[PDB]
Amino acid sequence: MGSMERASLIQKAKLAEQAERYEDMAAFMKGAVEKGEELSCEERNLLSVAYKNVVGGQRAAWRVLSSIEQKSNEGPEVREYREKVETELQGVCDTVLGLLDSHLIKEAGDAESRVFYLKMKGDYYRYLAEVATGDDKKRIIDSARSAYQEAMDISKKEMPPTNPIRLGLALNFSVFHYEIANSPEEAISLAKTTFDEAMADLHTLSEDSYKDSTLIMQLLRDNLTLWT
Amino acid sequence: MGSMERASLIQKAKLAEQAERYEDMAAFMKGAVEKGEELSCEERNLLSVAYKNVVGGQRAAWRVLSSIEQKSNEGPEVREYREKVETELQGVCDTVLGLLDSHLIKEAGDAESRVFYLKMKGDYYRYLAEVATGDDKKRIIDSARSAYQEAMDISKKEMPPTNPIRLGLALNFSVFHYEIANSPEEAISLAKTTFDEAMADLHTLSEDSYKDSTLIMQLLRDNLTLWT
Amino acid sequence: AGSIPGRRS
Amino acid sequence: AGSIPGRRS
Ligand SMILES: *Cc1ccc(C(=O)N2CCOCC2)cc1
Ligand SMILES: *Cc1ccc(C(=O)N2CCOCC2)cc1
Ligand SMILES: [Cl-]
Ligand SMILES: [Cl-]
Ligand SMILES: [Cl-]
Ligand SMILES: [Cl-]
Ligand SMILES: [Mg+2]
Ligand SMILES: [Mg+2]
Repeated sequence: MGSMERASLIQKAKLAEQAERYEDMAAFMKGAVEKGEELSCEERNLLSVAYKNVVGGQRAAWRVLSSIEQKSNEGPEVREYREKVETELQGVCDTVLGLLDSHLIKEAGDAESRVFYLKMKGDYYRYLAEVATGDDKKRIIDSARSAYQEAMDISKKEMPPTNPIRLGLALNFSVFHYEIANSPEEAISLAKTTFDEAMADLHTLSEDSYKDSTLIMQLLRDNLTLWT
Repeated sequence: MGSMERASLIQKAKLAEQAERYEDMAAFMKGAVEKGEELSCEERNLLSVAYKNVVGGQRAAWRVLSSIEQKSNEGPEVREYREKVETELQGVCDTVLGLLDSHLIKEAGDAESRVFYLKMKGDYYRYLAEVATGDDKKRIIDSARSAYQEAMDISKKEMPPTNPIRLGLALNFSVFHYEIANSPEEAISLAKTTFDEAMADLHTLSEDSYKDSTLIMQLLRDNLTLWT
Repeated sequence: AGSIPGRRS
Repeated sequence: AGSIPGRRS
């Protein structure tokens, strides 16, 4: 997207979101990142929404195909096609991780941007871990853990307990513990402590911030209900 | 898809449908068609389902963007992006029409296959007509009309009035009349006569054929309710 | 005005 | 177990 203006890329990313054209959205936001300027709060959300939708569809397809493949192991086509989808998913994750590494994270100095990008890094390594089976699943898991942990450390020092980025980070890190790291007790403890500390901070918030925070706290509660 | 077996392409098209990967589905079915053999009833459905989903998403996006563009005319980005989606849609329609012309239709001798492909031809010209605005909208509309008309003539001679392909052809031709050809009276008359002649033939059907036919008759009724 | 859904088969 | 939906913004 080298020949398109940064502002035009951002504008078209917003149009693509309205049209539910998430592959286009991601390509526009990739082009905007590669302009080399830092991203605003809104622009970070556009980047995240775009790739989350793209990889979300790939993950859903991979799970359908992985399930069919497992039922068959109780021609090569099902394995071959699952492998095709898996490779495409890995390529998208690698692309996002490449954007974070070149050079979003190193230029992110404010807590809001740095925690946002590191949560992103944890998420896309988590997606790689979901399909990993070889000699590097352990290394991929530790890469996810390390990103989430650095983001947690910053968010606990620099953000209030009700901050939606801090809450969503804790939510996804708890899902990492439960689903990836085989640490359901750590997952439950993190979700509980996150929820309780947010509840105690709600009195400080405006009506609109209250709605933002309580929405994510309900997601923590939904998981705790499923896990206990 | 020249290096993949026909049977593997068909099998993977079915997997892609289960995974809701319709772009992959269409590419697999395009490869199967290009093997040069005629398509079975089931295989024709796979081809149709694949491309209908692909162009259906493009049409939905085009309508979102066309609406935004019209509100703005009361930078070039919205027009440019609508043009991009429109070109992609036209390319998919041209691809399907190319498959029908090389060489599905000319090798289709049975009424069930020939009517199926000609309905397809009418549909994809109708989709081209939806976005056409230049010196060839009239020619595109007549191409749609001619395909639908030939399919109608065969279906009335060779198929019972309850045949689901005959009913769906009449449904889509009525939508063509209403939405494209500015002939709402022709649309209403066709839907009414189609519905009434099917109702009179239902007594000949098994329980399962009855369910197939009455489902499409309800779609005709839904349109008549909207149009009258 | 609805055409054949034709999205599932 | 639900992560952040993050599908709309
Ligand atoms: C990681 C992350 C992404 C988005 C949000 C957020 O503020 N949302 C609004 C309400 O629904 C959930 C998304 C928090 C954390
Ligand atoms: C053109 C066409 C395509 C499919 C059908 C059909 O038999 N369907 C099953 C029930 O729901 C609608 C699709 C008829 C005509
Ligand atoms: Cl494959
Ligand atoms: Cl900075
Ligand atoms: Cl564009
Ligand atoms: Cl033949
Ligand atoms: Mg510039
Ligand atoms: Mg062969």
